[PDB]
Amino acid sequence: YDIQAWKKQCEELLNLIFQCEDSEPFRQPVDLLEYPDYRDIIDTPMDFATVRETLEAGNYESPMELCKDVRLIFSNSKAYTPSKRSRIYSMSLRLSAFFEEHISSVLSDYKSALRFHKR
Ligand SMILES: O=C(c1cn[nH]c1)N1CCCC1
Repeated sequence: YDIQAWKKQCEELLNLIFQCEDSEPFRQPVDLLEYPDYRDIIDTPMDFATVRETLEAGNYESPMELCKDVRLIFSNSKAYTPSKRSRIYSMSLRLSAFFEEHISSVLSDYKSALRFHKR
């Protein structure tokens, strides 16, 4: 019932993501010189270094806020891809499945800790 445990769990999950080869296109903001039309399609850029920095700054209040920003990395890739068979989009789908499989227990444990506190 540790209300704060999600933070270290998210740091460790980000470490696993940074080791995945599939995260390489998403570690840093998209290079707007290589993709000059990026901001014509994407309203809010997001990347894993920004997520990690926001977490380490103490600027997430819950793992649900972190999960919203990670999910934005994946929805941006889906919106930007010129094809559902593109290399970088395919990497995003695998990485999203890995993220979702690992974040589920983090969210469940956090919500359980809040409920126990309210009890
Ligand atoms: O999400 C994409 C992308 C998706 N399909 N093709 C490119 N990018 C983020 C990193 C740079 C490109």
